[PDB]
Amino acid sequence: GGYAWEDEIKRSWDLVKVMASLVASIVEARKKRTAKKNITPYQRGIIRSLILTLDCSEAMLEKDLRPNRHAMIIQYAIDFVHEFFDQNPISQMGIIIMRNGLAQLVSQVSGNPQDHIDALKSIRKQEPKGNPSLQNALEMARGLLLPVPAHCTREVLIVFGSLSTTDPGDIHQTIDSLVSEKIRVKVLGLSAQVAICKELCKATNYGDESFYKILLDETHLKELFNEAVTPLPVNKINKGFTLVKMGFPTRIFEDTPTFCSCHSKLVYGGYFCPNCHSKVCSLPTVCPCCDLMLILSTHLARSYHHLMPLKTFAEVPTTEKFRSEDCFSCQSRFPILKNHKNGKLLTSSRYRCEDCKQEFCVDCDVFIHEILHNCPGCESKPV
Amino acid sequence: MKFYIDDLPVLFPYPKIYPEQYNYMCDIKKTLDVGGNSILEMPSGTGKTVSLLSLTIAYQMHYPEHRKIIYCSRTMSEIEKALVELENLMDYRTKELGYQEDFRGLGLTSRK
Amino acid sequence: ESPSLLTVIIEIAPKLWTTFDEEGNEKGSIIKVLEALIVFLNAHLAFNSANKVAVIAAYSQGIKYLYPESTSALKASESENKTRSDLKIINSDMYRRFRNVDETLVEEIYKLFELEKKQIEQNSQRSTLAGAMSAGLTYVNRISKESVSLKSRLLVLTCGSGSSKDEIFQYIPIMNCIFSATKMKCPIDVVKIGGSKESTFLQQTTDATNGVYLHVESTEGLIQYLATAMFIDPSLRPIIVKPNHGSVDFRTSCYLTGRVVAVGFICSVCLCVLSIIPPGNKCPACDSQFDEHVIAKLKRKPVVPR
Amino acid sequence: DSLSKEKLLTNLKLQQSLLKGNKVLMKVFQETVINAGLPPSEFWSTRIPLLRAFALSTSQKVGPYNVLSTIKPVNKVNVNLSREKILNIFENYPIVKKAYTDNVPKNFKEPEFWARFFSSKLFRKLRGEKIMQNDRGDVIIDRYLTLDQEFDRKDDDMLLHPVKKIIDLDGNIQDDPVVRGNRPDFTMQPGVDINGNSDGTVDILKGMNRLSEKMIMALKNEYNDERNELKIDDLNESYKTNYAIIHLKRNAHEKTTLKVSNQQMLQQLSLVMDNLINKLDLNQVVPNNEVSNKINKRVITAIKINAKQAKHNLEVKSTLPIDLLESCRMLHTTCCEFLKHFYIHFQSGEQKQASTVKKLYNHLKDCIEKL
Amino acid sequence: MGILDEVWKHKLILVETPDAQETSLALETYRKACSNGRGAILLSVARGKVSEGIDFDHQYGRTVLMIGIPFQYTESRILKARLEFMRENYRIRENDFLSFDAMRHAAQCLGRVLRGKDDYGVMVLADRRFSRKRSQLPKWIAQGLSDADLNLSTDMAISNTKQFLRTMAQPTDPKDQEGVSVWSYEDLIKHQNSRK
Amino acid sequence: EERENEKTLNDYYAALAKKQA
Ligand SMILES: [Zn+2]
Ligand SMILES: [Zn+2]
Ligand SMILES: [Zn+2]
Ligand SMILES: [Zn+2]
Ligand SMILES: [Zn+2]
Repeated sequence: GGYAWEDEIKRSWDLVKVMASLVASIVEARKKRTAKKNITPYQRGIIRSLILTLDCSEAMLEKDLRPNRHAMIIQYAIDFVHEFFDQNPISQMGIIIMRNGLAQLVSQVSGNPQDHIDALKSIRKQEPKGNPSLQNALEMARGLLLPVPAHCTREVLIVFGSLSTTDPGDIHQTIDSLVSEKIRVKVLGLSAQVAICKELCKATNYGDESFYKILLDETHLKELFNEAVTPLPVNKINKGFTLVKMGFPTRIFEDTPTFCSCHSKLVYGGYFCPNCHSKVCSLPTVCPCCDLMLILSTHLARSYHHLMPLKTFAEVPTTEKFRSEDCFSCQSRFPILKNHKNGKLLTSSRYRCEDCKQEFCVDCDVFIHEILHNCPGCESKPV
Repeated sequence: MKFYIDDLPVLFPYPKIYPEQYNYMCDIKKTLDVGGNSILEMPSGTGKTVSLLSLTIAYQMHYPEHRKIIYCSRTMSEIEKALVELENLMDYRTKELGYQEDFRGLGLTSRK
Repeated sequence: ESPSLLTVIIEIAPKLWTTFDEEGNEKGSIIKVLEALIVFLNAHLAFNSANKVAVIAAYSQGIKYLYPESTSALKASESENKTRSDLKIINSDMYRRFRNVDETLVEEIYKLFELEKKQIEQNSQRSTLAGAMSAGLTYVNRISKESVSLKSRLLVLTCGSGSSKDEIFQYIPIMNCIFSATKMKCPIDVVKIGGSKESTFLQQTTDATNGVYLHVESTEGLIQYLATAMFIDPSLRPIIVKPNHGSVDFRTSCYLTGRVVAVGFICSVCLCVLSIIPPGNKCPACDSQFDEHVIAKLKRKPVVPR
Repeated sequence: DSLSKEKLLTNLKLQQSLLKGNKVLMKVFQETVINAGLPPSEFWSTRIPLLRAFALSTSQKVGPYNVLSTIKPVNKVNVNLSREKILNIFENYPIVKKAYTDNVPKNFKEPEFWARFFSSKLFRKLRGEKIMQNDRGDVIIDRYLTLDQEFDRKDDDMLLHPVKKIIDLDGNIQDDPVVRGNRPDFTMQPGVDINGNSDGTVDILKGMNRLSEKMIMALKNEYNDERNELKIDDLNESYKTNYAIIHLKRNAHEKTTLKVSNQQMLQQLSLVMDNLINKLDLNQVVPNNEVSNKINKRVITAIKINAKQAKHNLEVKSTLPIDLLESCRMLHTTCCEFLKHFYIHFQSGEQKQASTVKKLYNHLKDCIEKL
Repeated sequence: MGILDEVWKHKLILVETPDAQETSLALETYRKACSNGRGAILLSVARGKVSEGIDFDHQYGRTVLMIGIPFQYTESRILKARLEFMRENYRIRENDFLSFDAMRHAAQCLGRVLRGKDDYGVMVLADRRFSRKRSQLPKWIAQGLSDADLNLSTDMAISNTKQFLRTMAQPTDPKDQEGVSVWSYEDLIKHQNSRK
Repeated sequence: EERENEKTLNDYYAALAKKQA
């Protein structure tokens, strides 16, 4: 029954109270890869039309993300557009912000990464303000995804860091319209699980509640982006199984600059359309003479790898007799990595592949599974 | 699902069950077999109404006494909620048994 | 300035090289290209003090590593390195940095040739070249992450000899290597010896990764080709023009026919390229049943007045 | 609705506002439709998303909100009024618009009307302030107080509807019609004055509650469930993905526009092995100074070709004068537009549009003549 | 003092009304505002119509703001008669029964927010006198109340709520909840065999 | 100047309205 000062000293020096260190991390590694042991080829949305909905509000001025929410989201959206065009080039991208209660379309839907990056850096300067409304943004996305063809998937991403939406009309009618228009919605909120966003992700994505994601820290946000670049697997009842007419233009070479059909500007290079012999600036773009999706082999090449997902490399048991001392794809010596003499041999770093029975190290596994998309062991096998 | 507590076939209208719910059902069946007063708090969250309704319908149908069941609530908001849970439970029992058994259940309130 | 890594993919196939020997007026062309490779590696190690060399061969029954030698060297009877079993193939007055690497690689060459002679009875219908430069990029990233930086570059010693045509299984892994090399900014240099003038996939590989393609036809004087053009280090890549005179169209072959494709159609599910509408209104690749309305719209006739 | 393609094509005023706003598309329409005689529906069939974006930029409106809560003064005190705030006042509060219709065009101007309203007790009641008697108010707006109570009664009448038994609190108080216990005390009851009449804070509670109910019902426009609500979704089975799985077959066809045996394989192998065993003079790679010249010529010619192509590769500067360059650029633009429309009608495969295809062909021939 | 003006920016404000028809209209208005993501705050009586029967499951209740202990009017003579009779016959102390009734009204208010184990929601209690009454609490409520939260001010309570709502917004692991929080038929059969 | 351009545009739209009616 005394004051706080008249009790005792804090004893902070005594507060700190004080080879099997390998297993304490590697069992966590097994637990992390336990969620990824299931893999099968899912048919995914290959020709995509994404609408990136951006919150531009007073909630984006919150001092929880550095330096504000606004700058980090706009630069991560720049990064997202760059990496997504590097992984899904044949897609068509529209960018929209949600500012001052009206959904402001900052760039038309297009296959040009540079124009969208310019729009993002233009919005980077301005100050986020106003009360965000979801229903305006979903109605704008419904409008812009109307000219999207049946083969091209209608997809919308929202980064909604706010907690309340003030809509001019009923948002459930907009949800029903989007479900009726087969528009799949993934929402990336920043603060909490907003119930209308949860219902939107459940209804638009056929009862799936896994499309509403909330970050935990700085790195998990970039995790949300770089698994948001992936093509979403389509449902079995979706029948948009069509053939798409597109041609393969050839790179014209000329020392005389000529008017391109898209911009009416003098470009030395170009790609002559096989259907009508019209040159363009960039690929992959539609031909603005005969409406032909002009491409390269590289653009479909970037999308083959999703259709052939590599099965996860299964790490060999330490007890079984190892196949070789070095790795297969980089021939780094597999570390003996013996804990102690009594601690024996643990965490053998050899990752077997089930289709070829070839061992790989940890760096080889974490290189072959996202940067490469072939197994060199599966290819050295003379089939 | 359909499971057994002692000799009581319980038609739970959900594919899963909470452990607290099943221990609650064990205690309630012990109370009914013994007879007398009992006070039990079942935490909110976990399904309370449907669990009582399931055990009482299993006890009334299975046991040869076929004693009627009295369920006293505080408002007809909760009484209507109980009636809706009972409608779901009877739909499940009709689906599992393949037939609509002889059963009468109504809520009671004022003329207004 | 900044050192690099010279990874080299060698295509050794007895059928390809011996058909080159039969088509050519000489026998033992691979000895010539082997010594040309050796003096190229000496030139690369003369370029800088700290640059490194990897060479990988893709034989019939798999792939094997030629330099650096496998880590099973344990200074034992099975060491097979340095003075242990140092069979005199190259002269001992060589520069020791050159001497060790060249002697090790020629011993590995002879060992691979012995192993391939031991399995001469089985003829592989599968080519291991694509997995070979896949593992080449894998070792490139190993060196890049271990050493902090360092540039890297690939050389491809391929051979057609007018016998092996452009294969269909060599489509997907080659572009996987293209995207991987574009990720680490690794140029891909390809020289093709043989009568087959054009190799389309390798041309796209050189073009899309800022590499140089040079098809060649004579085994003699190939070090002029190599050390003239294949020596563009990544330090001076943007300031040196490329002798890649061949212009590739970046096209593909059709699936059900195989010819080079023009304006045509793809499956909107399996995304293989079809020159014509496939029969049965179903995909030849993923068996996707197609809407009759959309293919009627593609079979629909353009209109002109009478 | 109004967002259909046929509504966008027939909206002439939207196109008028777009060409007043746009400049480059205005010039394209000037030098394509006006001069060359292209139909305007043909021009707008290819620009449907642009027209849709221009319409939807102004068609959307903000959500309803408590506009009078945002109104606050800052002796001299100043309050800033925007037109959007005035419109929100009109929509959210029909009494203010009702006074505006018969007050502003008849007797006194709009700023005088807004200052009278801001000095009036009706603003305090609508904001939710408990009404005081010592304030003078504004008499003109105070004539609308009784009609404001009339609007309150009408809104309370139309807002009332039978709720479900899940949330029937009016049921809850009427479960026993003849329940009669001891009465609730003044803590459980609304506050009263010294006489016994109410203090008036229940009036402001009813006003703000009616405002919230109005905001919710304002969303209801053209712009068995109890079983689902009482169902516990957690005890039900988890959602199972019904995503499609494909199997891809790599049995493609070879690209279409010498067989040698193992004996000579073995002899060639032995030749290579003993040629490795005996000696490799590494100086044999040096050319005979003759093939070196030819191969060097090949390399230099390839370098010359690649350097000539890659020497020249925002648009680049042209030798043409800017008048001739602009004329060529706009002629290229109308060439591209006419080719666009001709290929669209040509590949859309209708015999009913064959006359339009013929007209586009004649326009293309005349544009060839213009070139 | 203009607090409610700032509240009007974020959530629509709903207040319990003695007219139970208007109260039910306010209740359905609140549920509609919670359903569409408009955001809403309900001000109610802890001993009133909304406190009994009405459950705020899932989005209908996310934060339960308990402003003070719902004590009855002690100066009311009927409550003193209650206390005197309980003390005379059943030997129940006056402050004990007073606190018990007040916190049992508080607890019946708290129990309306959770329906299902997937449901989440905080029960914040804003009074200086809740700190001594943890031992009286419902046992499932009491096990959820930590020692660190016995006496908090506003700011670290706000941070704890923010971290909690960031936590429960994450998708849980089914393997973490496969047989310890919910049983299937097989888990129930296995536990029946273990008990036997 | 675009004033004459919009004046001729308004004249063209007035003529189109006269023709359509
Ligand atoms: Zn252009
Ligand atoms: Zn074209
Ligand atoms: Zn490795
Ligand atoms: Zn493999
Ligand atoms: Zn297919």
